[PDB]
Amino acid sequence: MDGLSFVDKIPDGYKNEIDQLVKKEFANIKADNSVSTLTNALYTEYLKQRNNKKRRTPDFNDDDDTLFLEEYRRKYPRIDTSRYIPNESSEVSLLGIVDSYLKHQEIVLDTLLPQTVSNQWRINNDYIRQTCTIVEEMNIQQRKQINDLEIYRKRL
Amino acid sequence: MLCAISGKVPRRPVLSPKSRTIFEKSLLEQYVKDTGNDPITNEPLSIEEIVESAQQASLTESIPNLLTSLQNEWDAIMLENFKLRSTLDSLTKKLSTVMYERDAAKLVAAQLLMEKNEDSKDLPKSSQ
Amino acid sequence: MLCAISGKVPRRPVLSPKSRTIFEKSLLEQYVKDTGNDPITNEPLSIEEIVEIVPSAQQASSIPNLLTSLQNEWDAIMLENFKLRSTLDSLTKKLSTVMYERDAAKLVAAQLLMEKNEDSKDLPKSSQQDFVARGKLKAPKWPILKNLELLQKTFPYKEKWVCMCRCEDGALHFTQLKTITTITTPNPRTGGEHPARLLLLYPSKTNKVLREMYGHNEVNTEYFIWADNRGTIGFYIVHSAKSDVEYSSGVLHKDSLLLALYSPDGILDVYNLSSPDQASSRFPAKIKEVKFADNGYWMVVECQTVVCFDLRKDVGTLAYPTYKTGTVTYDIDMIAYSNESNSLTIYKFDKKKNWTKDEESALCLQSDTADFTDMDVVCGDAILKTN
Amino acid sequence: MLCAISGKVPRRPVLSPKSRTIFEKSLLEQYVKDTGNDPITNEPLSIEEIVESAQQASLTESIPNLLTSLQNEWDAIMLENFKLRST
Repeated sequence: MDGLSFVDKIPDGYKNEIDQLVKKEFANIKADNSVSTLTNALYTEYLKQRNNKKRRTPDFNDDDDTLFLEEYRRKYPRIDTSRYIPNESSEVSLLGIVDSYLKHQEIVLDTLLPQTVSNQWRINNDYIRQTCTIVEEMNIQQRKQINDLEIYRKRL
Repeated sequence: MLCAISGKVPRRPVLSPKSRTIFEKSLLEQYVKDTGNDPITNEPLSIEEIVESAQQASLTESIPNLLTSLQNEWDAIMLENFKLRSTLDSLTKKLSTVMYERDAAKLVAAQLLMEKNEDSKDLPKSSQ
Repeated sequence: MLCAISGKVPRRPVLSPKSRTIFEKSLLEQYVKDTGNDPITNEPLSIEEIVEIVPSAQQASSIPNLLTSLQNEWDAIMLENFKLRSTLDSLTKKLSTVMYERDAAKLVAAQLLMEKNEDSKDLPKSSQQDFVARGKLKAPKWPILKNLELLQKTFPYKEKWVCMCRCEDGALHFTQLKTITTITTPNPRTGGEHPARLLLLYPSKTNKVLREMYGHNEVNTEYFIWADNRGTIGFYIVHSAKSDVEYSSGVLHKDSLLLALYSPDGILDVYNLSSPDQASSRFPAKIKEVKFADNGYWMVVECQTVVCFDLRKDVGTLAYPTYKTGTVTYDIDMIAYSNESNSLTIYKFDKKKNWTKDEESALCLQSDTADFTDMDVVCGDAILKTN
Repeated sequence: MLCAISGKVPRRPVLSPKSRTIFEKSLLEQYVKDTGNDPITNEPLSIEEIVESAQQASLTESIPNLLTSLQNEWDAIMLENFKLRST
């Protein structure tokens, strides 16, 4: 488990080396209704279902069919012209009121970006001290190790 | 400011008293009837336990609401969840490659733990 | 569609304008005449307070529910997207924690390897300072393959006939016409053979099936694994695109889930039968023979060395190197391992040679253990010998 | 966007779980320390009761907002019919 990240100042060759040894040990081991059916089929096939491309074109001196199609264009154009009246009445006040809401929504996210930033650096900060604590202790151990190694020889 | 189920910006937000989290009324009311518990914390919660303005500027070119806008909404719902199902499938596959490579490393360490200390032991014995 | 006094279907639904609850005109009127009150809330109410009769006027008796239906289906869409995302991010936590911990655990090895290495040079620099010939034809001489019936009976393949012979009576029970591999079924009445491109299944002294380098009976007794120079194994029929070469031998592991196939390019390929996948390859000339031990964790392979594999570690723990020597056949009894080819040798598996026979003239093509190792059998390029 | 007690733009909004209303933490905290209550409804509330996941949202713009739009369309057109039924 133990591998000191901050203390071990470990080349790319060692990653490539260790990857090969890990690789060799891997060589050894080796709820909705009908809605979901049509939605998954639409996405898989990459084709959206065609809508009513009729109101836009039409034609004068048609028949009973275009008499309907004509009368459709009138009522929707009157609804359109009424739908543009209540927008222009308020105008830009309704738009800029929503623009202000979006600024309150945005700043909230970036506050959380900082809260995460601080606690993430704070955890790493605690790790750092641990790394330097033990890395010294390991240094102490190795020095003592080398002392015996030659001490035992010089006695013999 | 958002709902904690769909990812909406709620029109009638309602907060639960067991876990302080704001949901849109329709979506929290649906969960309680499906299974009577809080979706996030899995704690007992009922419809009576719940405790209850946003402006969108309708575009200048607002026919399109029936044809173009509604079409795009069910395209965007369709191709996202399909792509999201694709993302979930790969995470489980990439999970299996993670755990296998992990256990492969465990065996290396276990194999090397026997190797190293016995090599060190042999140096201690050599002196004699 | 119900009154809130009797519980009947109201034919004249009147309502009180103090507590919203639709009653029937008869019952509410009888309650008001009894005592001037609303029956549900006990508030003040009179007869004139009640709104009687149906309401349809300037209204006319679709569309609105279609939008309601559109909402109801969306309500599911949101609920589904939530549970799909939870599992998405919750799995990403496992992915992230693993990948981090993997490369963390990877650095353990890099450190460990260099210290292990240091221990080597340090210490190194310091330490420095019966014989039956009539089973098959005399004019086309040679027995090329051998098996013993697991439940009791000898099976040989000849330089084109398959023969079943009884050691006790010294009689040939059957000469089967229709051979470099043979397998004896435990049922005693079924025998299998293969040759330079069929597998044949025999009873009746007859061939009952012709199925179109190695042949092995599955643990169930119901299926045969085969290998071929055509690069495929068969049970289904599969090859390795990547390896793409002749398979030289084939054997099931005793539990019947995995098997091994030797290759002309010196690999021992391990396969998962269920998944039909190549799960491991043991490297280290053409493979000539492989044998799984009944202990379930040893595999012996040959190509002039016999290599021993521990399947729990996937490591080569021992190699017996012979000199010119051809190892053609390997088999465990799991106490003993026999080899045959240039000659016959038997090793004790515990300490790795206990028997050595050189009676055959020319190549030995098969070796086998009688039950409890009470005898050994071998066949040669005409004799079948018992020891 | 506003704090209901002061009327300012709250720089640390915390929503209560008894009278649902967005209060400024520093303001509401003092209200609770005065007496354990919610300022609007005068129901009991403590500091732990006051509260400041993985699905990503996008801003409320012109599917659900589109469906509530079509209600406005039809509900207005239904009144248009009354003007001609009554006349």
